[PDB]
Amino acid sequence: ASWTCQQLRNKSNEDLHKLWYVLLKERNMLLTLEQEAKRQRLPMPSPERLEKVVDSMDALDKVVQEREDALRLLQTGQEKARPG
Amino acid sequence: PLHKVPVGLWKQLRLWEGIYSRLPRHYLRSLEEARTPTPVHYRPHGAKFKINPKNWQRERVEDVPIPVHYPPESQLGLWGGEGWVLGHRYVNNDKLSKRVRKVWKPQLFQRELYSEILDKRFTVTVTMRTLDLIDQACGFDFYILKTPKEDLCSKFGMDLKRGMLLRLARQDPQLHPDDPARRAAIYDRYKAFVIPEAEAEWVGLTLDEAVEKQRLLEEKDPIPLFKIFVEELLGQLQQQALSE
Amino acid sequence: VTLPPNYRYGMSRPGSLSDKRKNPPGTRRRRVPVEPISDEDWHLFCGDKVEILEGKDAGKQGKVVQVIRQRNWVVVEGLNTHYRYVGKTVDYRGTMIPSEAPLLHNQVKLVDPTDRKPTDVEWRFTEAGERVRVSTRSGRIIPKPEFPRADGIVPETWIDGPKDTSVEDALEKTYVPRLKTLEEEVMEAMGIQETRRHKKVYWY
Amino acid sequence: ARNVLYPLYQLGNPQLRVFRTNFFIQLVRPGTAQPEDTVQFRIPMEMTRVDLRNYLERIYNVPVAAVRTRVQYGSNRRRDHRNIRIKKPDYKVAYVQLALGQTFTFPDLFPERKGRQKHSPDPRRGGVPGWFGL
Amino acid sequence: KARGNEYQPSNIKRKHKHGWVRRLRTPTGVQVILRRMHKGRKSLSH
RNA sequence: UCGCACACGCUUACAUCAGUAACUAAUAAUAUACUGAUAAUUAACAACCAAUAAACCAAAACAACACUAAAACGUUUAUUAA
RNA sequence: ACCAAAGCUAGCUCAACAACAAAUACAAAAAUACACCAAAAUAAAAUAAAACAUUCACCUAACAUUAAAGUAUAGGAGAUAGAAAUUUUUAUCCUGACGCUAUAGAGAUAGUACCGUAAGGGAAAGAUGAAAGAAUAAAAGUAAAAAAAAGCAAAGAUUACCCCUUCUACCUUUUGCAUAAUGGUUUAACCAGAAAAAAUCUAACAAAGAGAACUUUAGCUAGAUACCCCGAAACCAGACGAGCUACCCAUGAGCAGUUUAAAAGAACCAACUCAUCUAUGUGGCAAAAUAGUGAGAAGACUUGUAGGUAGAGGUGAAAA
Ligand SMILES: [Mg+2]
Ligand SMILES: [Mg+2]
Ligand SMILES: [Mg+2]
Ligand SMILES: [Mg+2]
Ligand SMILES: [Mg+2]
Ligand SMILES: [Mg+2]
Ligand SMILES: [Mg+2]
Ligand SMILES: [Mg+2]
Ligand SMILES: [Mg+2]
Ligand SMILES: [Mg+2]
Ligand SMILES: [Mg+2]
Ligand SMILES: [Mg+2]
Ligand SMILES: [Mg+2]
Ligand SMILES: [Mg+2]
Ligand SMILES: [Mg+2]
Ligand SMILES: [Mg+2]
Ligand SMILES: [Mg+2]
Ligand SMILES: [Mg+2]
Ligand SMILES: [Mg+2]
Ligand SMILES: [Mg+2]
Ligand SMILES: [Mg+2]
Ligand SMILES: [Mg+2]
Ligand SMILES: [Mg+2]
Ligand SMILES: [Mg+2]
Ligand SMILES: [Mg+2]
Ligand SMILES: [Mg+2]
Ligand SMILES: [Mg+2]
Ligand SMILES: [Mg+2]
Ligand SMILES: [Mg+2]
Ligand SMILES: [Mg+2]
Ligand SMILES: [Mg+2]
Ligand SMILES: [Mg+2]
Ligand SMILES: [Mg+2]
Ligand SMILES: [Mg+2]
Repeated sequence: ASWTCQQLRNKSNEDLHKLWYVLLKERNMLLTLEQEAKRQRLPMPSPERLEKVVDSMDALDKVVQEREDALRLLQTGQEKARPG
Repeated sequence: PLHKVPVGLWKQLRLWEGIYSRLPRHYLRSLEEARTPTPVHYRPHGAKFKINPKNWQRERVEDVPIPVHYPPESQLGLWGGEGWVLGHRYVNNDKLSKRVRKVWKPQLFQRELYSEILDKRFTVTVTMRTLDLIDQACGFDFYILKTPKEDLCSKFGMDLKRGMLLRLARQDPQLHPDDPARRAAIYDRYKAFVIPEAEAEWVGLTLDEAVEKQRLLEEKDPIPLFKIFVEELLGQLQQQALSE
Repeated sequence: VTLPPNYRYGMSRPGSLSDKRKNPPGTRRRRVPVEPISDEDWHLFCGDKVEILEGKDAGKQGKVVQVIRQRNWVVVEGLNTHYRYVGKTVDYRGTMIPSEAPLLHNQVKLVDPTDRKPTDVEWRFTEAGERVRVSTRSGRIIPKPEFPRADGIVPETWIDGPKDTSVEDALEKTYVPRLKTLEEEVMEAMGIQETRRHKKVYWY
Repeated sequence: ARNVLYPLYQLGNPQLRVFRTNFFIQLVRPGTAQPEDTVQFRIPMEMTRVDLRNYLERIYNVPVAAVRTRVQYGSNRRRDHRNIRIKKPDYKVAYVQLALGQTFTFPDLFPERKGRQKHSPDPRRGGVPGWFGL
Repeated sequence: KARGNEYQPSNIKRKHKHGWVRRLRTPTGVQVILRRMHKGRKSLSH
């Protein structure tokens, strides 16, 4: 299964930071297989993978965004991150 | 379809909402009611009733002010409440002749005016009428304090008024720094016109200047959530210590 | 997911060949009236036993494959049936398959397990706060059909490949709720020391 | 990193850092014959050369000698049923060349390893429906 | 001599006469944009 | 026998493999112009790429030197230039 | 038998009530260097007055509603324009439809295709079924089924299609049209008479009648009876246009040979520029060309890129 947020809330910062690259490399490998499969005129094996590695990354983002956006409220009290 | 409220009232319901609601009441009250400007170009007839020459019956007679135009320069000087009269005229004054577009411009002069309250000499473009009223009011500062908003017509006049009115209500020592005697004299004869302090600073403003000043008086950068959370926690701890 | 404003659901998946053939890119067809049933008022699920009250085949019992909520259809496995060939080549017609014809929800009642009869199912919230289906006629609790999932992966029979994370590790809580952000955290952890600071910057 | 704001650089600022990199790469089989030392990557549009070099070296530990980039233009010419144009996306292509004398070759990704009815009508029957026996 | 070829394409002249900036510099240009938004055009300005 | 480049301008119309009953070609054959899938032009050329003070009257014309209609175009010194 | 034909929906009318994120004004969608900002002057005419000059409602504002009243007044005292004093008004709730069905109703499946440099213009279309994870034969035009002396095409008739006999297409327009006057290939769908002063007709109640204000010497009050469609050249305001062409301002670039002391608004003759004369062409190859033949060809010469002047105007080696 792809990572659900609740599973990610439990990881510390360094662990998320590391998970990011394990996710990254897998994404590149999938992407390459994608293109290659398109060139060889052959259907691509287990497409589900590409959907999954997206979600987790997308999930991972949500988790860090919160930890910034919470903390910046707790410090400054300006809701939006960029001035405007 | 239709509009829930007519448009002439759109411009009004603009004020009833948002930041305008936080403006001081006196300002708004002053803006709403408009005392009708003293006739300058057209010439009024006092009586409410007249007697028709041909008809021989009493006639209800009303007065319609003539629309006059204020150029952008006029807003910088004191023109005595007048301006350009745009209109048409009949050549020869026979209604049967040609009708022709025409504009009467007021005659302008370059003059200097002396303030007791502002203690200064200004170079203002004035009209003859301005000097006449300055005359009849017996002072330049008298002319500015004794006159309503509609009669001056100039941003310069109303910011003049605001400036020196503020100077009156502050009882500023900077007026005649070395002479308490001239302070006594100068402040005394205008003492008829003293207004409180919160009123004086809002008197000359324009809706944009009001909105801006209000904006600045209302600026508070948001309290850190840390603060409010600490307050709440301390409240809880004190209630817990008191209940025990 | 790709959808047009006027669309007809043909038992075929929205993103599929049979569907692009059914309603090609430029079709707009007559409106299909759908008697509104709000999600919370919907008493049917896939997998439960139902009785068919309508048609040539009625009074019978059957299991529900899937519900299509858009046009409001239920699917009974091999019950309402019409015949469709699969392989057809020039000299040969192969694989005659009996195929499930869709059924409206007015023709299908939910069957309570114990005495096997058709009933009107009505939602009740119990004292403990669960949402159960109570029969009006029989006065019973009617279960909802615990059913497999689309991917065909059963959680009980499962093995980790190289890239599968073992449950123990994934569940482990390593989080230490302190006030740093990811940047200062990682930078402090990696031992990267930075001295010089940003000059003042204006924002317009 | 793509789509992010970058801090405005002035004199003596902190070395710019990106902890979670936003880019993504494709390694693509070259459409034309190129030397053993060349590999080809479609990258995202907003990625600089220097970025692709560092990205390759630090993520994948590749010793890269040379990088070059060009921008490929996707056709605007195919039309919808509404007769509005479909635009294939534009995309950036990079050529990298390996420093230590290493030879690459694109892996064949599809090895080929996997895991009779005659019902024809009878010529001498003359159209008689054979199932029926008599 | 023969006519109808009057339009000689130039990218600089095109952006300089009809481009977004040229519109925005003058009040009436602004109203060209405004009217074109009120009619809801896919392309406001050259 | 209006050939090869660049400038301006066009935007994938270019390349490979495949299909053409019917669409494009004003007909066919087959295909640079129709349809699908896949690819593609890689910078040393070209674009982007400092200011302020001060000296300097003295044409291009194969440039000796001139002609009248009086001529486009910068070096060098000083002060600072990530 | 082809071509075709049929659905009822998408939606409209009218009225009550009241996905971030980045990127953007560099030549918008380009992170990043020294500035400037910003501005305002009555609406005119078309048209009515059977012309046209004074004058011409509505077009800005709100003020509503029943009256005073189309009255006082204002008007080339014409056309027309037109008040006020003073009077009247019970609450919300209670939403729908003698409104349209794909030439209708929105322009709309769209401000999209496409047409314009630009402001700007601006379309066309959909139809089986529960399930396609099941495969009526009725418009014109034609085909089945070329045509046999003769004549507005038919009619009287006949045993009989013709053959006989009798007849100047139809509208519009005119004194008068078979006219050799206008109009139309044919089919389908769209496509043009609106008002209530006085009057008449039918009823109510009557010296009175009207659910307020008015009119009354049989009157009042109510109903019913009424007055088209498509076309200029124009005129006025505000936008957008100098990528063509007119003339300028920048910054570039060409001009070989031959003759002559010569780059001399000199000769000869190419490139390059013009357009003389003839023939082709005339729904062309081309909304101005091609073939021959011609003028000029170091100059008031041709030509590239980029600015500028805008209609009450510009520009003009004046051809309005
Ligand atoms: Mg690059
Ligand atoms: Mg390059
Ligand atoms: Mg044209
Ligand atoms: Mg080019
Ligand atoms: Mg063909
Ligand atoms: Mg007239
Ligand atoms: Mg007339
Ligand atoms: Mg006339
Ligand atoms: Mg008028
Ligand atoms: Mg329509
Ligand atoms: Mg265009
Ligand atoms: Mg027929
Ligand atoms: Mg005959
Ligand atoms: Mg006759
Ligand atoms: Mg006619
Ligand atoms: Mg005649
Ligand atoms: Mg005749
Ligand atoms: Mg004629
Ligand atoms: Mg005629
Ligand atoms: Mg005709
Ligand atoms: Mg009447
Ligand atoms: Mg009578
Ligand atoms: Mg006139
Ligand atoms: Mg006229
Ligand atoms: Mg220009
Ligand atoms: Mg020009
Ligand atoms: Mg020569
Ligand atoms: Mg000569
Ligand atoms: Mg000849
Ligand atoms: Mg000659
Ligand atoms: Mg000569
Ligand atoms: Mg000339
Ligand atoms: Mg002349
Ligand atoms: Mg003439």
